[PDB]
Amino acid sequence: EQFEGFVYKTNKNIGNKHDERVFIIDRESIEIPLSRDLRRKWRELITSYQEIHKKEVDRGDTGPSAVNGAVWSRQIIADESERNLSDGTLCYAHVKKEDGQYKILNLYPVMITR
RNA sequence: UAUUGACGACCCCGAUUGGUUCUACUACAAACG
Repeated sequence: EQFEGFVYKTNKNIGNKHDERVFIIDRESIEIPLSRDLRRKWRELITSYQEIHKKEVDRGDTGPSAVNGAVWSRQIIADESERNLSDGTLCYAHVKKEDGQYKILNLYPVMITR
């Protein structure tokens, strides 16, 4: 198939990780209102990612001590610009179907998330 | 469908009262037989 879209390149965050993912915008798409609730949740979650390892990042560790062959995930080393959910920022959305509608629970920077 | 694979310390003082109340001129020598 031929597709187009964007690449959600994070980094080699895990030792078994081989691939980045790219968002096949060429096809089906669904738009959902961005509430202020999801905005604060993102900022709080991304603050958590960036603050938790601040000591490890500042002392110059290239990746988390507990996972070998791996480097900081994009959201951790990214700036506070990442912490603000600005126009065209890429995400994973945690979603379910209810009342016949796609409810969105959270926005997450990675597949298996904090 | 649930796998990948182990490492790692943190806290270092925090909150508050920071003046309160009384004495603020008193007798005199000059006035007045």
